[PDB]
Amino acid sequence: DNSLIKKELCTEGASVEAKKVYTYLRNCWGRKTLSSTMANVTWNVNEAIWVNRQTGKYPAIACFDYMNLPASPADWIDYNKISVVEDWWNAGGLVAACWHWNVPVTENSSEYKCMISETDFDITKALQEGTRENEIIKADLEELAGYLLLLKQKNIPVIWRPLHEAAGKWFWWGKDAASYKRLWKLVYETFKQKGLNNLIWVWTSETNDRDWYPGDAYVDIIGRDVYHKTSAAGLATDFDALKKAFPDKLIALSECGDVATIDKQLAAGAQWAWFMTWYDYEVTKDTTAPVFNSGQHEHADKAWWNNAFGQPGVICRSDLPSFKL
Ligand SMILES: [Ca+2]
Ligand SMILES: [Cl-]
Repeated sequence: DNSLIKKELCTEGASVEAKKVYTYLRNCWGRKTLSSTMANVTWNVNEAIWVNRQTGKYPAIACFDYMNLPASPADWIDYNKISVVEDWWNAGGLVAACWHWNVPVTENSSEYKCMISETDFDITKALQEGTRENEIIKADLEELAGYLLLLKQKNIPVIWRPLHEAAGKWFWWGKDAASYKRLWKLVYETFKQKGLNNLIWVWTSETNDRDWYPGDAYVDIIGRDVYHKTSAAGLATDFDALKKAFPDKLIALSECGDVATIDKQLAAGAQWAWFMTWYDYEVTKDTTAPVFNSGQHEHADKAWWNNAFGQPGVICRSDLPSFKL
């Protein structure tokens, strides 16, 4: 059943909690699919709260985004304030994080973006020791490693998914496979130097992009991000292709929106390790606003989520075992 999936994380001496989380996911492979929601933008669990108000159940995994490194610390975003992550973990939920790596729109700008169409930041220069771009990404990694170390010191592991969708060539890190792989290894080695042993590394594949794969030494789980795909058969075809490319690794639907209901996906063979719905900015940015209660959602509405939780294979937060002690 799951004998092909690797038993060990790529990180030597990974934390007890990271190993427990990974081992649980490995045990679920082919049998269960975890539910997950994205934060509203970055640093909250507003979509998890929204899902509970629609269904009575919470998602198993809450994901956060370190996108706003340039502004942190600020009145409105401070990644040193880890209570929102701590509180989720202590309520028994799993913690995930991604990272829209925002860089100056142009040299000396005060605007920060991540799409190639919105920044001229050049990864090839960022990898050359001593350049302006290199100093920028080193300082970002130092700041980010410090924020992640706050979670490590609280014994909170993170299902960590940086540098995603590289081969789509729409983010500044998607210029070319060779420089992309060098950047992934720099992030990994920088974090290793900082002592971050609480991370499970998720590499997001666009399918048929093996030239972009950073390597077994730097990756634990494969992710796929899919929007606007309502053929469950097509979703299963993607799932199968990823399983074939990476037969030793769990495969997750790490982002989705406007996709076939989970019952159809599962019946077609798309047996993802988890699915994470993207956020609807206007609906969940304010949990006190009337729109919070309506049930409509750009990515997965009330009916979609009640369908998902109606399926035997789908895990909610209260289904999870304990990952602490
Ligand atoms: Ca900062
Ligand atoms: Cl629950």
